Amino acid sequence: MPLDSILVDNVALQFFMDYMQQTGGQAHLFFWMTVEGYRVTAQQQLEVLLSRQRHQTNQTKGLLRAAAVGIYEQYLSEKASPRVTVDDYLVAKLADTLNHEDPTPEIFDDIQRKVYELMLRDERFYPSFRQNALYVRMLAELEHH
Ligand SMILES: [Cl-]
Ligand SMILES: [Cl-]
Ligand SMILES: [Cl-]
Ligand SMILES: [Cl-]
Repeated sequence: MPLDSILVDNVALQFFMDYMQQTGGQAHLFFWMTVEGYRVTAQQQLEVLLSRQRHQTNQTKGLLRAAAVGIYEQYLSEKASPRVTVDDYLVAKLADTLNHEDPTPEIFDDIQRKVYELMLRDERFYPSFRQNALYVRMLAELEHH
């Protein structure tokens, strides 16, 4: 069962999360999931502010900014626990954008793609997860169909 599907099935995802915790990748996966949540929230909350011209937008904007900043500080920030590592200029670009511009849903998308790539084919994530007992156990929930 492939990573594309693992990440989006909450039964199967648990096994992968466990594996990542054990191998100390958990950070990447969390980052990814947070970004996935974040984007959708931004789209929901900012598409409301278009059809809300016919009124506390500030509340929304500040929340999204906070969320963005939180994501940065937890995961991409230099001074950060595990800290997902990717093309340093992408992170720097993101930081620049944050430091003088209202955030969009997509600010994270470039970094998120790289992180997904890492999770897919870095020998220490998915490819050795599929070589682990946890994978086998997960595929034990064919019994959940
Ligand atoms: Cl489990
Ligand atoms: Cl968390
Ligand atoms: Cl910042
Ligand atoms: Cl972008």
